[PDB]
Amino acid sequence: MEMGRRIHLELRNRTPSDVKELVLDNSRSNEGKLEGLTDEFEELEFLSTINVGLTSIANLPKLNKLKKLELSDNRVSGGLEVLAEKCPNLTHLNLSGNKIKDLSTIEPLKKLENLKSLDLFNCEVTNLNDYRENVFKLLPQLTYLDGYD
Repeated sequence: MEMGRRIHLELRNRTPSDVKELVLDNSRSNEGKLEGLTDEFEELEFLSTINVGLTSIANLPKLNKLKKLELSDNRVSGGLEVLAEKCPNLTHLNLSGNKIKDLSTIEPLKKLENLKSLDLFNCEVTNLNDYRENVFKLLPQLTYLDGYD
């Protein structure tokens, strides 16, 4: 089923500004981009869009209260600078299973000042000699990476 309709189903007639949690796993993104998420979700704290065929997060809306973002099992490969811009208060980010290939692409996350916890399981960057040391060098504000420390 389609992400927009999924959003409508999940909401069950609550107005978007009342919602603190949204799970869209296994719905279909509009050809790889988020559909139907808008900046009216001003109270949204946890957003899950696992396995929705995402290619890009370029069209994330302003979500000032967003704390935990689940993007597991998609094909996102860049444009992570949007995160610091659109959801600055993020503390938990899951990018597992995505096409995150190197340090250069996760660098824009140093602007996420409150990032506490990051997952990159099964990502290609995970193959790096001293992968854990490099990521902690890069993002000195992080405490947890792939569940550990």
